[PDB]
Amino acid sequence: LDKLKEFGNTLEDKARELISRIKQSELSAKMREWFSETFQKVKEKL
Amino acid sequence: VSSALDKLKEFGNTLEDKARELISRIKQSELSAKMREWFSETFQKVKEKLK
Repeated sequence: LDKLKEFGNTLEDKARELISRIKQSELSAKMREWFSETFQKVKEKL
Repeated sequence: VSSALDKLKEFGNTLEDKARELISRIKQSELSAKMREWFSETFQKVKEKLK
Protein backbone atom coordinates (compact mmCIF):
# COMPACT_ATOMS: atom_id res chain seq x y z
CA LEU A 1 0.00 0.00 0.00
CA ASP A 2 3.03 2.31 0.39
CA LYS A 3 4.27 0.74 -2.85
CA LEU A 4 0.90 1.84 -4.31
CA LYS A 5 1.11 5.40 -2.99
CA GLU A 6 4.70 5.67 -4.37
CA PHE A 7 3.47 4.76 -7.86
CA GLY A 8 0.81 7.49 -7.83
CA ASN A 9 3.12 10.26 -6.64
CA THR A 10 5.57 9.31 -9.47
CA LEU A 11 2.82 9.51 -12.10
CA GLU A 12 1.80 12.89 -10.70
CA ASP A 13 5.38 14.19 -10.70
CA LYS A 14 6.13 13.07 -14.29
CA ALA A 15 2.77 14.54 -15.28
CA ARG A 16 3.55 17.95 -13.69
CA GLU A 17 6.86 18.17 -15.48
CA LEU A 18 5.53 17.16 -18.92
CA ILE A 19 2.82 19.82 -18.80
CA SER A 20 5.29 22.37 -17.47
CA ARG A 21 7.50 21.67 -20.52
CA ILE A 22 4.58 21.85 -22.93
CA LYS A 23 3.69 25.36 -21.72
CA GLN A 24 7.29 26.45 -22.14
CA SER A 25 7.65 25.15 -25.67
CA GLU A 26 4.29 26.83 -26.42
CA LEU A 27 5.27 30.24 -25.02
CA SER A 28 8.65 29.94 -26.81
CA ALA A 29 6.85 28.97 -30.04
CA LYS A 30 4.17 31.66 -30.16
CA MET A 31 6.59 34.53 -29.55
CA ARG A 32 8.94 33.19 -32.21
CA GLU A 33 6.21 33.06 -34.84
CA TRP A 34 4.92 36.41 -33.56
CA PHE A 35 8.38 38.02 -33.91
CA SER A 36 8.74 36.50 -37.41
CA GLU A 37 5.25 37.43 -38.67
CA THR A 38 5.93 41.04 -37.59
CA PHE A 39 9.38 41.21 -39.27
CA GLN A 40 7.94 39.87 -42.54
CA LYS A 41 5.20 42.53 -42.33
CA VAL A 42 7.87 45.26 -41.97
CA LYS A 43 9.77 43.90 -44.98
CA GLU A 44 6.51 44.10 -46.94
CA LYS A 45 6.23 47.75 -45.95
CA LEU A 46 9.93 48.30 -46.71
CA VAL B 1 -0.76 25.72 -31.90
CA SER B 2 0.63 22.26 -32.78
CA SER B 3 -1.91 19.44 -32.53
CA ALA B 4 0.71 16.96 -31.30
CA LEU B 5 1.60 18.92 -28.17
CA ASP B 6 -2.05 19.74 -27.34
CA LYS B 7 -2.73 16.00 -27.43
CA LEU B 8 0.30 15.47 -25.21
CA LYS B 9 -1.40 18.04 -22.94
CA GLU B 10 -4.57 15.97 -22.77
CA PHE B 11 -2.33 13.00 -21.98
CA GLY B 12 -0.48 15.05 -19.35
CA ASN B 13 -3.72 16.10 -17.71
CA THR B 14 -5.35 12.65 -17.69
CA LEU B 15 -2.25 10.91 -16.28
CA GLU B 16 -2.22 13.54 -13.58
CA ASP B 17 -6.00 13.20 -13.01
CA LYS B 18 -5.86 9.45 -12.62
CA ALA B 19 -2.91 9.71 -10.25
CA ARG B 20 -4.73 12.12 -7.96
CA GLU B 21 -7.65 9.72 -7.99
CA LEU B 22 -5.44 6.74 -7.18
CA ILE B 23 -4.34 8.71 -4.13
CA SER B 24 -7.93 9.51 -3.13
CA ARG B 25 -8.63 5.73 -3.05
CA ILE B 26 -5.55 4.86 -0.98
CA LYS B 27 -6.66 7.41 1.66
CA GLN B 28 -10.06 5.67 1.72
CA SER B 29 -8.37 2.26 2.02
CA GLU B 30 -6.35 3.97 4.75
CA LEU B 31 -9.34 5.06 6.76
CA SER B 32 -10.84 1.59 6.29
CA ALA B 33 -7.74 -0.27 7.54
CA LYS B 34 -7.42 1.80 10.72
CA MET B 35 -11.11 1.16 11.33
CA ARG B 36 -10.88 -2.64 10.92
CA GLU B 37 -7.94 -2.75 13.35
CA TRP B 38 -10.02 -0.75 15.89
CA PHE B 39 -12.76 -3.40 15.83
CA SER B 40 -10.17 -6.17 15.93
CA GLU B 41 -8.33 -4.69 18.91
CA THR B 42 -11.60 -3.81 20.68
CA PHE B 43 -12.90 -7.33 20.19
CA GLN B 44 -9.66 -8.88 21.55
CA LYS B 45 -9.98 -6.94 24.81
CA VAL B 46 -13.58 -7.91 25.23
CA LYS B 47 -12.42 -11.53 24.83
CA GLU B 48 -9.77 -11.09 27.57
CA LYS B 49 -12.48 -9.65 29.86
CA LEU B 50 -14.99 -12.51 29.47
CA LYS B 51 -12.70 -15.57 29.67
